[PDB]
Amino acid sequence: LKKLCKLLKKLCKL
Amino acid sequence: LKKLCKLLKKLCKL
Amino acid sequence: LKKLCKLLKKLCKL
Amino acid sequence: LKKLCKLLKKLCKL
Amino acid sequence: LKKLCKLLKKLCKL
Amino acid sequence: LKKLCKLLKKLCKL
Repeated sequence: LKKLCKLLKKLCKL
Repeated sequence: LKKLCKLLKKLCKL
Repeated sequence: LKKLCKLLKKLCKL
Repeated sequence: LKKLCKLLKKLCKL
Repeated sequence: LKKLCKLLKKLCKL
Repeated sequence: LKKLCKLLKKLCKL
């Protein structure tokens, strides 16, 4: 869940 | 689901 | 997109 | 896909 | 978040 | 992100 959320965070920041 | 998937597709254009 | 990412942010903070 | 959906389900327990 | 999670649930059941 | 987006695309094939 920590890894998925950081990827979602990167997806939204891009 | 059509709208959501459209938005996810746009996110995945990065 | 802005709304979706705000929701994903909240989901991930929960 | 099975792991991702399991993670999404967990996220959605809020 | 309720609506989004209902959509993600539907996406994951397929 | 490439892997996550591939999974989201497949999920969106429904």
